[PDB]
Amino acid sequence: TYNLAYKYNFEYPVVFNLVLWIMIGLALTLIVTCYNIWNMDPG
Amino acid sequence: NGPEYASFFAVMGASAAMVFSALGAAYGTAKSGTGIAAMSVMRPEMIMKSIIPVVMAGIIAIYGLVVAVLIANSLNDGISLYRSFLQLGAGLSVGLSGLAAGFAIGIVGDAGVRGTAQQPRLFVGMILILIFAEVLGLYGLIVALILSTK
Amino acid sequence: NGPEYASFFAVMGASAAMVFSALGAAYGTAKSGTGIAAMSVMRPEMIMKSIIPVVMAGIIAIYGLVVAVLIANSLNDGISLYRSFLQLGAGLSVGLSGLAAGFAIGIVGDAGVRGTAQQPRLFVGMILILIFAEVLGLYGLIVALILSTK
Amino acid sequence: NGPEYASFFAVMGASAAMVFSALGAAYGTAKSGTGIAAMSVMRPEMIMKSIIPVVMAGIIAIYGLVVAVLIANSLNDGISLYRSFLQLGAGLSVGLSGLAAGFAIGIVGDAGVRGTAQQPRLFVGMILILIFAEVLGLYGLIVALILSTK
Amino acid sequence: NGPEYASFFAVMGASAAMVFSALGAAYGTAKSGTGIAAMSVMRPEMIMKSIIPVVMAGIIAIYGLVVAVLIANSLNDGISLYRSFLQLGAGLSVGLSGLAAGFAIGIVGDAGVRGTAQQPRLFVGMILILIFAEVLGLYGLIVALILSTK
Amino acid sequence: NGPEYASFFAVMGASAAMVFSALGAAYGTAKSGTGIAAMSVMRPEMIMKSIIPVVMAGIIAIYGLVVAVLIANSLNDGISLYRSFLQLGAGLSVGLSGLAAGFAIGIVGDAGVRGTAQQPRLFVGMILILIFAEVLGLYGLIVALILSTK
Amino acid sequence: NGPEYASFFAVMGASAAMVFSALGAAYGTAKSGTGIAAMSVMRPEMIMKSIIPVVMAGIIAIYGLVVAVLIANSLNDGISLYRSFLQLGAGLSVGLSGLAAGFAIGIVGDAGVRGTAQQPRLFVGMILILIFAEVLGLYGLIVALILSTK
Amino acid sequence: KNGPEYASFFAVMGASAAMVFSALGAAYGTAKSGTGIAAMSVMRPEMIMKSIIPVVMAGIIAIYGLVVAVLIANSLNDGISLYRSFLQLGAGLSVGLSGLAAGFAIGIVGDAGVRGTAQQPRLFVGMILILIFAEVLGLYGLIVALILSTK
Amino acid sequence: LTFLNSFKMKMSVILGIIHMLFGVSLSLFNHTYFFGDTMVHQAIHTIEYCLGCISNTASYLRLWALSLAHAQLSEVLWTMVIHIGLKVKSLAGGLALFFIFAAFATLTVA
Amino acid sequence: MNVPVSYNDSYDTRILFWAQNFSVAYGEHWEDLTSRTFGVQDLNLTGSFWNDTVARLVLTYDSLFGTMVTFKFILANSYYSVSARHWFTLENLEIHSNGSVAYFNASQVTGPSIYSFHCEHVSSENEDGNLLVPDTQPSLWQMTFRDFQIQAFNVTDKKFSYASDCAGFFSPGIWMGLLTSLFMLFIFTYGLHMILSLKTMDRFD
Amino acid sequence: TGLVLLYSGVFVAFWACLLVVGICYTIFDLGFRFDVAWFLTETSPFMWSNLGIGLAISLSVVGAAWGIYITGSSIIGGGVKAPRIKTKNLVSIIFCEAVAIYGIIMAIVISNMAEPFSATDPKAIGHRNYHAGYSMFGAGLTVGLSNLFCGVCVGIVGSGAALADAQNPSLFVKILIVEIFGSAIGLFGVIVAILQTSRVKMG
Ligand SMILES: *[C@@H]1O[C@H](CO)[C@@H](O)[C@H](O)[C@H]1NC(C)=O
Ligand SMILES: *[C@@H]1O[C@H](CO)[C@@H](O)[C@H](O)[C@H]1NC(C)=O
Ligand SMILES: *[C@@H]1O[C@H](CO)[C@@H](O)[C@H](O)[C@H]1NC(C)=O
Ligand SMILES: *[C@@H]1O[C@H](CO)[C@@H](O)[C@H](O)[C@H]1NC(C)=O
Ligand SMILES: *[C@@H]1O[C@H](CO)[C@@H](O)[C@H](O)[C@H]1NC(C)=O
Repeated sequence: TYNLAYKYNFEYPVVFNLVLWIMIGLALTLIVTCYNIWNMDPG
Repeated sequence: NGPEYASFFAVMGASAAMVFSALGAAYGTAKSGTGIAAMSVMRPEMIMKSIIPVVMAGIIAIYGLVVAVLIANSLNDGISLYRSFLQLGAGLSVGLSGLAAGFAIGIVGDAGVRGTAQQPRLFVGMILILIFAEVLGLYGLIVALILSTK
Repeated sequence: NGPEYASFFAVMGASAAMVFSALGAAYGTAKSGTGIAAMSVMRPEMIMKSIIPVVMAGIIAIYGLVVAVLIANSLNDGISLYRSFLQLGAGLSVGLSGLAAGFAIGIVGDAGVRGTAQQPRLFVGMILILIFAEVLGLYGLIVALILSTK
Repeated sequence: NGPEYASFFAVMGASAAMVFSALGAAYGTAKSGTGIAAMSVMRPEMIMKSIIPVVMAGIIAIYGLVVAVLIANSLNDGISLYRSFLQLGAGLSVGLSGLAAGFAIGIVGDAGVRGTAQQPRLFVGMILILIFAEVLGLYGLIVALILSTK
Repeated sequence: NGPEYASFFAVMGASAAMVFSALGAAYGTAKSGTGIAAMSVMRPEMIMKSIIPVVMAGIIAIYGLVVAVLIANSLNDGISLYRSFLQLGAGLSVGLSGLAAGFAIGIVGDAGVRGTAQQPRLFVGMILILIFAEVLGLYGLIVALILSTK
Repeated sequence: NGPEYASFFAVMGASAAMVFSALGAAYGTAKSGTGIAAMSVMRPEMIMKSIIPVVMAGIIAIYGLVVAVLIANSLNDGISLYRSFLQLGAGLSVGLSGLAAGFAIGIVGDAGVRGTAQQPRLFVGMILILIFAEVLGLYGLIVALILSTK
Repeated sequence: NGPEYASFFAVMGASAAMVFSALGAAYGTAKSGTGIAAMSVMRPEMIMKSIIPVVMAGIIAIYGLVVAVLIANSLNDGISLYRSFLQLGAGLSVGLSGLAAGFAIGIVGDAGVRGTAQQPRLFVGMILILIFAEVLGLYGLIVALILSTK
Repeated sequence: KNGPEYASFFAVMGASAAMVFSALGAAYGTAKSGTGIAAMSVMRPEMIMKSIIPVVMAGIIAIYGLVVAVLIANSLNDGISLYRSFLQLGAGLSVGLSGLAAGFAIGIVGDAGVRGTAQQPRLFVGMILILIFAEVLGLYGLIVALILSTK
Repeated sequence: LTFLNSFKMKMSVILGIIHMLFGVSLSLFNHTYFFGDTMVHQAIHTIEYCLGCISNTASYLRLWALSLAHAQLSEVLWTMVIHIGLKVKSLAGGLALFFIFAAFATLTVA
Repeated sequence: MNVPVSYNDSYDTRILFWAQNFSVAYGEHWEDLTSRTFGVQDLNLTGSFWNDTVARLVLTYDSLFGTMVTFKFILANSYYSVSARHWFTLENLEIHSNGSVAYFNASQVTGPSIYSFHCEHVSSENEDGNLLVPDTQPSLWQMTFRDFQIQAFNVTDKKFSYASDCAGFFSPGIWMGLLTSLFMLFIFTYGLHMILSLKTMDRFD
Repeated sequence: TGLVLLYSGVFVAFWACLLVVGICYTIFDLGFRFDVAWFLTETSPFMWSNLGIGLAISLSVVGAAWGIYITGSSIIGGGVKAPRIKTKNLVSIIFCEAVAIYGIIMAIVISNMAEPFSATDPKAIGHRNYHAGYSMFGAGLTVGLSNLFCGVCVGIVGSGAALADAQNPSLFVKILIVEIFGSAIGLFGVIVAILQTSRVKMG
């Protein structure tokens, strides 16, 4: 008995469901918002 | 103790509380600093009384410095994944709100010191909007401090 | 000991401490260096006096260099994964804050020497803003230094 | 020895040190080379005198050259994964910081030689700015040399 | 022997040594070739004098062709993984720095030829900046060779 | 024999040999053909003498066709993986460098015919730079042949 | 026989032969036919004569039609995987080159008819260039038929 | 008989896309043409009720997506098969992207129409005939989605 | 193919060194025929000769590699002349060889 | 605990298998066979077949629902052409009742022969996507492996090789729902781009 | 450009992930994990089939509605000074409306051949059934996207013909032949679409 594998849990797609597309969803709405305040028009 | 990768989110929160907060202080210094040099050509009398928005923008950086050394002194090997996530959200909610804070200080600090040289009645009103632009970062603390001590 | 790939974040923390700091120092040297060329043809005297922002931006590079060597001196084969994430969070917190510090000295160093050419009263005012713009990278040290000690 | 896939990161340290450093040295030559041809219509005397930013940017290319051969000489079949990450972190630290120094030389090298034609007293000060815009790549050396030797 | 996918990376080293060098050779010929037209409408005597920028962009093409026949002739069925990754970084080094060197030639080619049209004293200075622009392609070549020897 | 999906790479080597050389020959036809009509209105004599770049764009089209029908003759069920990568790098290198030669022809071919209407001296100098924009496509062919024979 | 998913790549090759050729026939007729209604107002004589670029672009559409008939009839339920990959590249070879021929036709077909309204001596040269644009559509056809019929 | 538990996602997503994409087009027809009413009415204020014809023709596009969204939502059921749920997703894209398309067509033509009708009243019967050909494209979205949902 | 690469590169590099030797020796006979600014000028005089001759001798390596370009396309040209035209079974000797030998006459010189 | 192994007579070992929880359900009752397997160190493994193309793993327990009842993991090592590899597959899982056979089908427990499979839930009782499926739908037998790792045909040094997990970044439910959600996000961002771009005019007459 | 930086900032980023995800599957051993077989087989044959019926009619009419508003602005634009264009030049509307007919004729045909089944295993779902799935996707793709391109084709020429007829009345019957070759591509779409669905049967 040796070299037992790393025990990934059974909800791995479900984590990549809700962690990747959420962090990028949220990443955008930071950047598109941060862009919109960076060059405003004080004129 | 938690997993071996658990320390990654706490040190990310220790960095994102300092990267984003200094970035907010960077825009507040730069956008209001351009208005300083455009004011001094017309009215040379007010230079100490015109650098109120930049010194209030400096507090945004020290807002991030509080939670950064706080998280790093609560940091440990083998921290729980529940414990490590709180310092991440403490890191994001003080920097990105401070980045939002320095965005407001930078804009109204720019146009405020332009109108102050053209009419000094704006100067009492310019600070009063700047306080509302700065306490957004102060709400960044009491979400970060209430999350880090858990 | 930790895994064999654990040193990957540690050497990347040594790189990001050097890249983003020198990227910040490059913007402060170039954007404010553009302001020296436009002012010197008009006011040719204040040129050894106007190289204060390009030497204040030069501190930001050795701000990144110190934590680069301090991370690189602490590298070993098979360091723990906890110890490597601190050095990645150290290098990101000094370079990206120093890159933000380069954005600040780049703009106000440009606009400050634009108005110093027309009025020499700004030189005590402009050099006062630069301390507030440079201290962000000085804030970047004491979070990076306090992280790599753990 | 180590794994079979380990050589790819040490190759990427050797290649990106020669791409990015030559990518910056190309921009520093091209942006300043436009500035040479622009002032040569009015002021043809400073052509040998004004190629200082081009030969200062040429050091950035040989900055990436010396770290490339030093990494390629350390390349063996099946090196350890800890050793290969040190060469990738060294190659990124010299190429992208050289890409930063390639940017900073190019801007003030363009704007400075626009001003030295109209006023030749800039010639002492313009090269004085470029030293600070050149040592940024030199800080990239002493972190890349200390990382590849480990 | 090596794996089946190992020959893909060495073939990619043969193509990227060609097409990236060809893109720099195409851009340097096209950007400087436009300036030959605007120069000729007033100074048609310096037509044969103005072929020296576009032939030095032709050196970038044969710099890629030299490496491309070296990687293609070292190709064999069942090469090792250490053998193939050496050839991939050999192709990226001559190609991408050649893409940079071809970019730097065409900018000073367009500026110098228009500049030497108004004043023929630039012709001894324009060829000097092009030499430093060309030699960046040589720095990619010499590290492409010593990676392909092992 | 080899894997089932091995022939997919050699098919894509046949397609990218044609569609990139066709895209190169199209832009060299389009950008130069726009310059033919602008020249022919003022100088209608040199209208069959000005179609030297458009046939030189046409030779880039047959350069891809040589490689494309060569690969389709060598295609067979159950080809090995090492054979199929070699045809992928063959079609990529003759394609994208032919796209580079197509871009390089169109810029100076347009610039040449805009100038030869204004001066007949450029018509010998125009065909020089077009040859250097054509040998880039020839360099892609001779490395495509040396990559597809093995 | 072949696997169950094998017919997918033959289906995608059947559609891509038609859509990308339809895109070439779209811009080949829309961009050029804009110039035909443009030409007709100032010179209504060549209106029935200069509809040759919109009928050569129609041959691009039937180039993608025949290979779609060739492929979709050669489909069967569960074909071999080697036969389906060939029909995938058969669709891309005639499609993207027919796409490339449409951008070649519509540019020079619009440019030629504007000079025709200014000087009708161009008309012998303009139709000659449209032959060189049409072989780009023709070269994609003969690679598609030599690939799908294997 | 019972399918997977995630099978009802697609028919629901077909029901939403029948109402999202129809409302995005119908809002374009009311905004782009409704802006042209404002520029028209300052000079020629009489034909204001006469020019809500392109606005009401964009309103039919909204109820074009509403009826099919009702028929999908009434056909929803726990444990529907993958054949049944995907038939309504293809029904949703057929009515949604058509209404998003014909929402643009009534919008630009109705904008340019009422700007030209004010300067020449003869173009009114010509403008309304183009809007018939534009709005009937939304009707083509129905009778494929009505066939697909009934099937 | 690999043996020709190792030999013809170094002998051409020495030939470029020999051409630079006869050229630099002519500068001494031309100089015999007839401090701060002298240091920066002669630095530009010397080190542009140093890195400059490397790019010169690298461009002497092309005249073998262009002959390798000369060799490969001549075989392909040659291949068409020897293979597509002459290896036709029935109708070769008339119209088939005539258009290919015309391509062997006219298309190879351009 | 440790794993059961079928050590061979010649100088090599062969297949081996591990879990944390191993449970079996017949009718309604659930028995934990993990102390009787992995710590017990003595197993009636009667025919542990091996042939380099087909291996077999039998587990008998003689203290179960009534009688002696035997489990059978039937593996295979074929040559699949479309990848040109050797892909092992757990072909069937058989429980031996009074005479009769349970015949559990288990596809997608597969992997390349060089590595070892490992999953987390290899239970029966098909709910959405569990790996084991019986042939008849109201089956009397059910089981559950709350951990799992099994290897055949390439065992070395009495230890497992690299793992081939069943987990995956994408499962075929999330990999159609993404490709349709990403399809009509793109339809939306064409529709949203046009509505975000209709400026009004400035002056009115 | 502000909004173009979003799409060109994502397409470069997403391709940069898929590049480095691509040289990290091969470089370890993990190409067996990729499985384009498992992507085309285990999903469904219905996700391709039902999308193709939707894209058949919807992408045709998004060219038909595109074709209308390009020339419809040019009808009323030239119709202000020259009101005679409103009767003659309505055939340019019809040719950019008959493209929508080519979709709805095709979309009923592809929906007439889709039929359910009971299998849930890609070995039980035979190659007679998977080939029926993708063929509806491919034929629905080439009748939708090609009609989009011929829809914008006849519309752009229709806008030019509305302007040319405003200056001269005799010109419009001469430029109408250009719109035939533009609308011929819509005919070239449906011939492929029925041919890709000729030998197809589900079940
Ligand atoms: C699974 O096995 C564990 C052994 O650690 C046991 O404690 C547990 O009770 C078992 N599960 C059930 C549902 O009985
Ligand atoms: C093992 O199981 C077999 C199955 O028939 C049986 O015959 C044998 O007696 C058993 N042996 C022991 C020791 O339990
Ligand atoms: C291995 O044994 C199995 C037992 O059923 C048999 O079917 C197979 O043919 C054998 N193969 C060899 C090579 O002995
Ligand atoms: C076998 O038969 C006996 C006697 O009828 C019964 O008690 C026992 O439950 C049976 N075993 C199984 C697994 O059904
Ligand atoms: C189930 O197992 C039986 C064993 O006889 C086999 O014939 C059948 O193909 C399997 N079915 C599935 C869907 O795995």
